[PDB]
Amino acid sequence: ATAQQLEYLKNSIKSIQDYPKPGILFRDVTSLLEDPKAYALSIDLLVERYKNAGITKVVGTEARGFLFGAPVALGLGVGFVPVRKPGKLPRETISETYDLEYGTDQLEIHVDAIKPGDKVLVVDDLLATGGTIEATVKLIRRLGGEVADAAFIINLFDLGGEQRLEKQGITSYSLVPFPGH
Amino acid sequence: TATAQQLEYLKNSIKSIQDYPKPGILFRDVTSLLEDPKAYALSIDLLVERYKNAGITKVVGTEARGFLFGAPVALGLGVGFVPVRKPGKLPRETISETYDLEYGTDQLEIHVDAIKPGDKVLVVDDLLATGGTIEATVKLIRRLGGEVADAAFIINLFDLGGEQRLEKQGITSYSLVPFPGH
Ligand SMILES: [Mg+2]
Repeated sequence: ATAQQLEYLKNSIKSIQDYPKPGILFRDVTSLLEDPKAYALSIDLLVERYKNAGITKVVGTEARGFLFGAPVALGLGVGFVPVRKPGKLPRETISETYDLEYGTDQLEIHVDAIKPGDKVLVVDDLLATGGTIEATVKLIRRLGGEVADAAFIINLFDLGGEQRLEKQGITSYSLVPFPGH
Repeated sequence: TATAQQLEYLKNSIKSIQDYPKPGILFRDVTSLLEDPKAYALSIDLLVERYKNAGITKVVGTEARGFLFGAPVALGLGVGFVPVRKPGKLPRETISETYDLEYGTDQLEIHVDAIKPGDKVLVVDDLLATGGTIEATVKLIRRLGGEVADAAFIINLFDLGGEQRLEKQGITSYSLVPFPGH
């Protein structure tokens, strides 16, 4: 990606001051979704980055993740595998629990969607704590899939998500870096 | 339009789960279509081709299946994508519409600035059942001044009356894979 393209993407994202609370800047990707060039550029750049990586499956967590993982899967010509909260996926699944501020939650994946030997690319809209991605990586590996890459539109470099994923052997690629918690 | 062979390939890419989520109903699982790169790409390409000359200016998809099918269609048409979401997810100003579910009601929201007078919208979703969420989505779009007369689906459970319900709103539904049953 060129300096000009990265600048275009950064400017396509709206930042909401003091939301959800004072001192925090909400990075709203819906403004990027609304803009034809910005959305297409974001997908095209991710596809270009992984076109020669031998990816056989793209995994995306519900829901905003779907907006980027699915188009990347189509661009790479590989199947898309959703990871969701319990109660949505209809076929056999395995689950992983992840931590939240005042509690925990779970993510599930179809057991038959990832086969031993698959090389997986995880795609999400924004990298913050990295908790959901950490759980997703564990799901993929429990099914024998290989995953060493995670791609994001936005990276909140202040929250330590990139380092957390590196502890799992994951290299993160992000298009737009933003500060703040 | 789609060839019989293409429609057949799409129909065969969808897994049917007997007696799920409860006995008597034959579920149609679109996730197996998502897993097949050929079926997924074909379905998106066909929807784009169907509406390429319809003057569409925005594609709306509800959380989260509508993301999976509506977003790629928006990209194929080269127009903006607008998400309709569950309550409290969208960060900017929104309007809401209530719709019925088996055990009650719920709401769908849309950003007020996402649709403007003059916009011609295409709604895309994975499956047409009762049509409740799409009916609510059409109301949201029109409250913002958008014009919507088209809804596209991967699957249409024609025995559930969704298509007729949407026709009462002036919506013409286009579906790739029709299936019988509840
Ligand atoms: Mg293609």
